[PDB]
Amino acid sequence: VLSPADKTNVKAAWGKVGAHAGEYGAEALERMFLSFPTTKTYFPHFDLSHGSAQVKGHGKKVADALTNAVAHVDDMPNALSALSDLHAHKLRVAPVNFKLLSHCLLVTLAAHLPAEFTPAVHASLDKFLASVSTVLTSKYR
Amino acid sequence: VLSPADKTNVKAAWGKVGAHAGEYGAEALERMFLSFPTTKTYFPHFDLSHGSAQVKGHGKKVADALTNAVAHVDDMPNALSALSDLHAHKLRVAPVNFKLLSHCLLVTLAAHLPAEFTPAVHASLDKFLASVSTVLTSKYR
Amino acid sequence: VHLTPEEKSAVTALWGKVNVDEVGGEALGRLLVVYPWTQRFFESFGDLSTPDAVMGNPKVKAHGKKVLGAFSDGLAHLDNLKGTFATLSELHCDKLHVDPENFRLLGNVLVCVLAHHFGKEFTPPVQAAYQKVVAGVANALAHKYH
Amino acid sequence: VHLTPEEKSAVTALWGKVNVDEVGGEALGRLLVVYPWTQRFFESFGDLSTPDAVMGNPKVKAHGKKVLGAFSDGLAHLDNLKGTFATLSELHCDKLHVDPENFRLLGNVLVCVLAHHFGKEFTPPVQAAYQKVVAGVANALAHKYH
Ligand code: HEM
Ligand code: HEM
Ligand code: HEM
Ligand code: HEM
Repeated sequence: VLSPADKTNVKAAWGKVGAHAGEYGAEALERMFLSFPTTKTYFPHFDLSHGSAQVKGHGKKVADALTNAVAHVDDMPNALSALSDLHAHKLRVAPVNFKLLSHCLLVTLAAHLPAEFTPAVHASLDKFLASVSTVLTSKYR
Repeated sequence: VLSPADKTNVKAAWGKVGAHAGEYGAEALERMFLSFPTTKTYFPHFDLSHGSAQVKGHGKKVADALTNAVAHVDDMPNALSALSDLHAHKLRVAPVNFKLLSHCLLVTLAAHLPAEFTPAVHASLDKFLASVSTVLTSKYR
Repeated sequence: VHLTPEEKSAVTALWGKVNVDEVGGEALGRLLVVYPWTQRFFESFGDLSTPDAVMGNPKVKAHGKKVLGAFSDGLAHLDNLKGTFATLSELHCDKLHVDPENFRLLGNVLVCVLAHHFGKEFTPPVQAAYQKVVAGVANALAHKYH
Repeated sequence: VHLTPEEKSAVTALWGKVNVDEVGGEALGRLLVVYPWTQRFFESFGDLSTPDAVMGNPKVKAHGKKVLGAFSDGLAHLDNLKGTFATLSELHCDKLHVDPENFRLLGNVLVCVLAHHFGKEFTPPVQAAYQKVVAGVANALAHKYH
């Protein structure tokens, strides 16, 4: 459930990403829409074309929710409370999509941080995303 | 994350099952070995034939772990601690198998309690099993 | 899908005894109730505010019969599920974009409905024969994702 | 699997540039590290006590090349992955009884290895072409479960 080593590996990863967070968050979404088309129906009103300002603005929102999650890693349930309510209750986002997006988030980092994406760090991040996804799907009505 | 209604529905289900718990736990395992053969490799030393005393004895062990989980529903992580360690660390039971077994546990109840297995109760139980499975897979080394 | 003679017997046997006017709405209804996110594809059916409201909904029961008609048909052509479900796959995948994994949930809910209704008759071995069928159909319905 | 001409181009292009002696052990190694439960099928490989011990293990690297040989071959026959992976499916399903879902994890770990190695070159569209391939192969390798 996120060992100390994982928290360290994730925190280190966050640091390297630095300000590129939003940009990389927008990239992971684009990657998901292209790789897993069915996820797109959750964004009918969004323009998902490359360079979309909406996808850009939204990738920044995702990035800030992940940073808030790490900044409060020991208690994500409480921190990600409003978002679990949002994704499960209102959006009705099925659980599988969180797996799809997490993978893209991991693929996005591997593609921007060859040095930090070691096997250990890859494993920690996967556990981090898995933990965040578990919270985001704890509120199914 | 297990509303009050779910706890009530699960507790009610537990009551109806009464002493048949062990028997039904052994039945769910048998159902899993037959329906999902790959799960069998986790029990190489077990005789999985129908009426196997080992499957019988083990279904009783599973049933007691689920009852302990409900008897301590508000804090399953701590209660199912030794079992998470056991299944993840030692046994290396992949996550998908928990889904396979939960389904069989649900199919087993539906087949023994037509009155209590309403749509609402089915949903609550599924959330209960999902919650227990989440704990059993929180300790992957 | 390839069912051995005994597996075919176990499925045809119980299936002949299924009330095609109710089992379908029951499995579809429970799906909507057990996996709430699936209601996103049925905003047009009306009141799905409660389990009783979902279970008693007319459109659910009406649509469940179709789904069921799809399984009966699947059973009628096991040695060839792809060609059989080709059209429903284009609809569910290309038009609907039904979240991957939903087809297996419904099969598994179907299995739960079968157990509830038949009880003792739905023996471990009988259930095993149906998990194969459900998996053959879910796989076939998802051929557009292959 | 059916890749459009542009998708084929994107995959053949990057793939021609892959170091077949390393990518395979890298994806297999990360799998063992990221999804620990998979080590249950490699108790014979030796020291898998640490990520570095897993990544540097000779048997892992040796076996990873085979797995990779399997993908290169898959790419060579996309319009027909079933017949191609038939034999590996009997082994992985009937002999090994590899937990359902493991094949997709490895494909996805493969994809992560490809991104790490190529970086900018592994564009969103390039990745999309590979998720199809990985899904075609994982589905084919699991035909004995169909
Ligand atoms: C780790 C994963 C994820 C995180 C941290 C996350 C984060 C966010 C955040 C912070 C918002 C902004 C909500 C607001 O404005 O208050 C949001 C909304 C939303 N998310 Fe996610 N999300 C994740 C995964 C998903 C997935 C997997 C889907 C579906 C494939 C999804 C679909 C949506 C949709 C459709 C909205 C509303 C967008 C709009 O209409 O403006 N999310 N998400
Ligand atoms: C809700 C689900 C489950 C519960 C509550 C559960 C419970 C138990 C319990 C209480 C034991 C006894 C351990 C001891 O003796 O201290 C055990 C052991 C074990 N479990 Fe589970 N288990 C579950 C699912 C699984 C699954 C899905 C698999 C693999 C398909 C699995 C494989 C095993 C094995 C192989 C053992 C050791 C048996 C032996 O060698 O004697 N368990 N489990
Ligand atoms: C494996 C189980 C499934 C089977 C066999 C199945 C079968 C059917 C059938 C026979 C139809 C009517 C086709 C027609 O009118 O031409 C249909 C329509 C539909 N299905 Fe499914 N279905 C399955 C799973 C799902 C799932 C999981 C969802 C998503 C929640 C879904 C969503 C829909 C919707 C929204 C329609 C309405 C289409 C329309 O009338 O325009 N189906 N299905
Ligand atoms: C989709 C990815 C996979 C591909 C393409 C693949 C490919 C291969 C190949 C080419 C071989 C050697 C076959 C031979 O020597 O005849 C093999 C063997 C083996 N694979 Fe995989 N494999 C995959 C996934 C997996 C997974 C997920 C596991 C389970 C953790 C697994 C476990 C094994 C084992 C234990 C062997 C050794 C068999 C032996 O030498 O007796 N494979 N695989």
